[PDB]
Amino acid sequence: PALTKSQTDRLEVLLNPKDEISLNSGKPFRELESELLSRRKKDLQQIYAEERENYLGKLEREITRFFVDRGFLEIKSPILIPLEYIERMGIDNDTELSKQIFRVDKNFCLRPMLAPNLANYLRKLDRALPDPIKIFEIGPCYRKESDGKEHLEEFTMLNFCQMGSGCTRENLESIITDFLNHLGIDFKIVGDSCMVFGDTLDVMHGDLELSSAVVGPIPLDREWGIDKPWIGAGFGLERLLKVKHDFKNIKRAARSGSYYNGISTNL
Amino acid sequence: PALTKSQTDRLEVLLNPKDEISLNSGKPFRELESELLSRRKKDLQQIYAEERENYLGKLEREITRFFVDRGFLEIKSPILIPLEYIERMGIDNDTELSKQIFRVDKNFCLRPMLAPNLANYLRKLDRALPDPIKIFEIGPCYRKESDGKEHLEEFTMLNFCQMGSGCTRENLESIITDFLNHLGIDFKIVGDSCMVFGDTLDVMHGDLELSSAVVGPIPLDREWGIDKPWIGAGFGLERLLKVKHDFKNIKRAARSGSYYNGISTNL
Ligand SMILES: Nc1ncnc2c1ncn2[C@@H]1O[C@H](COP(=O)(O)OP(=O)(O)OP(=O)(O)O)[C@@H](O)[C@H]1O
Ligand SMILES: Nc1ncnc2c1ncn2[C@@H]1O[C@H](COP(=O)(O)OP(=O)(O)OP(=O)(O)O)[C@@H](O)[C@H]1O
Ligand SMILES: N[C@@H](CCCCNC(=O)OCc1ccc(C2(C(F)(F)F)N=N2)cc1)C(=O)O
Ligand SMILES: N[C@@H](CCCCNC(=O)OCc1ccc(C2(C(F)(F)F)N=N2)cc1)C(=O)O
Ligand SMILES: [K+]
Ligand SMILES: [K+]
Ligand SMILES: [K+]
Ligand SMILES: [K+]
Ligand SMILES: [Mg+2]
Ligand SMILES: [Mg+2]
Ligand SMILES: [Mg+2]
Ligand SMILES: [Mg+2]
Ligand SMILES: [Mg+2]
Ligand SMILES: [Mg+2]
Repeated sequence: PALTKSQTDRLEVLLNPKDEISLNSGKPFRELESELLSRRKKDLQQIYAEERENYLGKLEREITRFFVDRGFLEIKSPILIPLEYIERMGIDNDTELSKQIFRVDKNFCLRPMLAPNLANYLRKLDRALPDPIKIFEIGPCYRKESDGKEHLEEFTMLNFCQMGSGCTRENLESIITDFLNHLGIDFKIVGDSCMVFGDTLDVMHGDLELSSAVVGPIPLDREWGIDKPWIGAGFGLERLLKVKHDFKNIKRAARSGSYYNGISTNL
Repeated sequence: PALTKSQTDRLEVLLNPKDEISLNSGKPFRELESELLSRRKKDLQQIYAEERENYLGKLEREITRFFVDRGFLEIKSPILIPLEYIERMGIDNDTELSKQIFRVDKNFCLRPMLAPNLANYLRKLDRALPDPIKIFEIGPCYRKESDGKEHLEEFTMLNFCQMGSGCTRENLESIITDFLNHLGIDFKIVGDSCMVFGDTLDVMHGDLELSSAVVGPIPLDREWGIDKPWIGAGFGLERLLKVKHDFKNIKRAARSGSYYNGISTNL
């Protein structure tokens, strides 16, 4: 007998990349579902008995150690930000990226990226700290998105940046290379362009964009009081997890009540 | 000469608990400000040279290790949640706590607490994991608040909870005692009551409420599919930091562009 779309969808929820099971081999749905439920319960029990760390939390901690050890100051800045930051970032209020903003009340929004808060920290810290200024942040960011296998509306960004000396393309590429080598992720760099920053160095794993990176200065700097060379890159943590664990859909990696470390919680 | 309110406010921004300086000794504002600016620049330079970890991030990591090591599963659940969770939690839509909710779009809000997402995880995990189920989450929560020295609109909650065996008042108190002993924070337990959960065991450091804790079952359980004994407690991380560092105002501990590890970034 043949599987309905609802049945295939249920088996896909329970399937994991490490499995090799044919869903349409002719084996009945009831046996495929029971087999996968048993494998997933075993996987979750082993997590609970032996590791207990959340993939997103653990990856944030690993990345934090990497950057702290390399001289970058760990920032934790507001997630709920003034709506005025959007227009000030060059997100023209009828850009499709402008349509991606979650508004809160009348004058606030959920940050769609970490850059503006980090630009404010670079400016303020440069009055107190020796050259170069090196900072980074990891945390939640928010964008309205069309349904896709590589986009979440609530995701987790890493942005590291440096201002002052050493803010060259070669140093930016070297940091990205050291970082992704530390995580074991192969990549290439390709040129792209975006509305906020202009030309970017996009960090690609196959056709998947892991990061956009920028070498300043750029015209936007004046609007933020940035008056020195700078470099920076933003990475999505859920995309890194998707690569590391071979997930078919980024939802496996997200903050979710529906998956724990890529395992369905609907068991 | 005498200091204006604006001048005193500026010196208070630059003052730290470890200082002992009289602001109104007669020394001119210019010298008090220069002295404090020099101390704070030194403090920030030492952080940058030697530690580099954010107080909120570091405390989250320390708490995470404590609970993971004691058998609790680390959860990271959505911050942007359905507005329907508010009414379902017994937050009657004309309660003053209901007026504290940040709404997003028409059907979402920023979570004001971690409990609903954790209740969903307890229910789902109980179908797969052995008794007892032990989980915790640390992350941002959001409430509209009147200006006060102990409240932030964007704060960080820890909630740990357990369901099944061992869900007694004595075990809940023992976990709280082990936890606060680990952090070096003295406390007492006093009874209180709240609208969502009913009677609480409030964890007090002097007059400062560090946590509300609850021993279930409670009537709300049925609305969430919870059908076993449970215990749980919610703690504000910024309040823990305020105690640890003797901050006069909780803003020193918050996500902020205005303070880094309690040091003014306006230098
Ligand atoms: N909606 C999203 N969900 C998950 N990760 C995201 C999302 N948007 C951006 N990221 C991650 O943040 C990084 C930096 O953000 P950036 O603004 O460059 O994204 P982007 O160019 O809009 O990505 P895409 O072109 O894939 O939409 C991206 O390279 C990606 O890893
Ligand atoms: N606005 C806030 N800012 C900082 N921490 C908070 C805030 N609201 C709650 N917390 C922390 O979260 C814990 C659990 O939340 P709970 O709902 O019990 O707070 P609460 O009883 O409303 O606190 P309070 O009575 O001080 O307003 C509190 O004990 C406190 O440590
Ligand atoms: N999410 C991103 C990833 C690139 C990040 C690059 N920025 C960065 O690393 O932070 C340092 C920095 C410096 C200057 C600015 C800025 C402004 F505030 F306007 F944004 N121009 N002045 C901002 C951030 C993207 O959409 O490509
Ligand atoms: N912030 C809090 C701090 C007390 C937390 C206690 N809860 C907890 O630890 O999580 C476990 C849990 C179990 C059952 C429920 C629930 C519901 F979903 F409705 F909320 N009743 N079913 C919810 C959480 C407070 O305002 O007192
Ligand atoms: K496979
Ligand atoms: K690599
Ligand atoms: K003092
Ligand atoms: K104690
Ligand atoms: Mg995009
Ligand atoms: Mg892109
Ligand atoms: Mg990009
Ligand atoms: Mg309150
Ligand atoms: Mg209270
Ligand atoms: Mg309370």
